Order: sequence, then C-alpha cells, then structure tokens
Amino acid sequence: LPSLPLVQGELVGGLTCLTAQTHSLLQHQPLQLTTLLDQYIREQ
Amino acid sequence: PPKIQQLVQDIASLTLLEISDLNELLKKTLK
Amino acid sequence: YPPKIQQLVQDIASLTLLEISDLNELLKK
Amino acid sequence: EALAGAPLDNAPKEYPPKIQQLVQDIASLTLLEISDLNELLKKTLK
Amino acid sequence: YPPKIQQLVQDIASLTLLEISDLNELLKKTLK
Amino acid sequence: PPKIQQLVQDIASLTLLEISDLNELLKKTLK
Amino acid sequence: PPKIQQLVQDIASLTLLEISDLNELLKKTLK
Amino acid sequence: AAALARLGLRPVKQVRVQFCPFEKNVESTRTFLQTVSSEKVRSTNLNCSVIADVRHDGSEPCVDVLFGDGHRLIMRGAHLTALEMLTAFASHIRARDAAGS
Repeated sequence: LPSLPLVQGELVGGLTCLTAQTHSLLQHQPLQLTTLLDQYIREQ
Repeated sequence: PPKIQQLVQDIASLTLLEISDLNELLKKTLK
Repeated sequence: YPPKIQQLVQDIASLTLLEISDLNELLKK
Repeated sequence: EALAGAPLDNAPKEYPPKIQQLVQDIASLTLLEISDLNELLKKTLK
Repeated sequence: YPPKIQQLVQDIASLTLLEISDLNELLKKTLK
Repeated sequence: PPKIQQLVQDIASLTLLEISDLNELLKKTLK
Repeated sequence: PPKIQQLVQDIASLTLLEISDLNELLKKTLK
Repeated sequence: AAALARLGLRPVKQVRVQFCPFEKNVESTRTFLQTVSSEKVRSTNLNCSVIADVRHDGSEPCVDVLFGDGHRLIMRGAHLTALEMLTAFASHIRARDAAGS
C-alpha cells in the first residue's frame, strides 16, 4: 500500500475528475476547432 | 441558477446501469 | 445522457454572462 | 465491543458497516451541496 | 457551513487506515 | 459573432447520416 | 449540406489581418 | 527434534507444510513444523529445504514431502498427531534411504 498522504492526494484528484466529466463533454468542440487551425498552416 | 440546479436532480436519480452507458453514449455521439 | 438532462446542458450553454461566469468556476477547476 | 473476524483471502472484500452507510448518503446529497462540502475538506488537509 | 454538511467533515476527515481508502473505492465503482 | 452562432445551431440539428459527411471531409478530404 | 458549404467559403475569403480576430475569440473568449 | 536429528534429512529434497493458523485443527501440523524446521534436523542437509507456507482460505492443514527416488508423501494434520506424522515420516524416508543405497 502507498503511504497515507499519497491516498489523500488521490481524493483531491477525484474532486477534479467529477467536474472534468461535464467539462470533458463540452471540451470536444474547442479541441476539434484547434486541431483544424493548425492543419491549415501545415498544408500551406 | 434555474438551470444547473436541475442538472443535479437528474444525475442522482439515474440508475447505475444508466449512468455507465451515458458517459460512453454521449461521448461516442458528440465526438 | 438522457434527453431530459441533455436539454439542461443545452440550457446551460445558452446562459447569461453572469451565470456563465458561475459555470466557468466549475470548468476552470 | 469485539473486533470482527478476519475475512478469508478467497472471500470477497468485506467493508465496515459505517463505510457502507456513508456511501448511500453521498448519492442523495446534491452536487452543489457536495461542492460546498468538498471545499472545506481540502483546507483541512493543508 | 450548514449542520448536515459539517457532520460529513468529521467522519471523513479523521479515520484509521484501510478505512478511508475503502470508502472512496466503493464511490468510484458507483460513479462508474 | 453572427457567423459562429449559425454554425453551432446547424451541427446540433444535423442527422447522423449527414454528420458522417462532415466527419469524412475533415479526416479524408483535408488529409 | 447547404450549411457546411457556406462555412468553407467564408474562411478562404477573409484576409490575413482580419482572420486574427476570429481565432482570438475561440482561444480566449470560449476559454 | 533429537530423534530425527540423529537420522538426518539426507535423501529428502523439499518439504511442504501448508496450514491455516486460524483453524483449530492445525496444532499437530505446527508441532510437526517445529521438528522438521529444527536447526539440528535441517542443518544435517543444507541442500535440502522446506516450505512452510501460510494461507487463510480454510483448507485443512496438509504436509507434502518431496524426495528423489522415493515418491512424494502427503499427510493431513487435521486427523493426525504430531508424533504419528513424525514417526511415520521417519519410517518412510528410512526405507527410501535403503533403496537409494
């Protein structure tokens, strides 16, 4: 088992994961648009 | 607000079988 | 996400700037 | 008043009664209420 | 701040080992 | 802006079969 | 579809100096 | 320990002493482990070894012995006294020792 402090750190990460769930679904639009803008410069 | 407050009442009421599929379901559809 | 809750997320998207800021706080973390 | 018996290695994991009871209560609470609770917990750690 | 939200802080904040990890482990399965 | 607003409303309303055409162009036509 | 074709034509017509404003919104306003 | 120490684990190769300490009927096997694990008994043949594993599955205690020419011997402690296991075990290895030489 890892040290006790380490397990406590995982709990802090879990809180962020809960919010990330809803954000991840919304995060799909920005990610798609960003990738496209870079590809155009590469083709040029 | 009058919108996010109701967002909660749905999740807590969802059955376990529902919730599991939802994360895969919407991600697979809106991506 | 069932339709009932998909609608709620759609409503959150079409929100006022002040309420969007409240939503942003959750998104920021 | 007496310590519980050790579970068999093959037997599935057994969880204390108190832990199981707490899990049910968290689901009932709203995310907004949970969010307010989460903030206080983080301060205690640091 | 409310009384019910205070109670949950007492239980989770301080416990023995092999206890805090078990409580969180069940929650992860329920969320997933 | 007005141009961005129109695009958002369109994607959500598009049908499965029709969205596939969008996905095809970006991954194949532009690659 | 009719909507998608309109978007492609708009980007190519915009000038280099003006396109900077459109990109700024996505990277800062929506983030 | 003394008795077996005089004989020595010469023709043996390995031993196995699986027991669940929580189970009540493991007293005989643990007593058997003490004798075989004895330095005097073991030292005789540094090459020879012993397995005294431990589990908590509820299996009845068992002792399995590995030899060379002699076939493996398995003894269940649950219904065997430590002395009978030791004396019967010593008799078996003695016969195997005669067969080897």
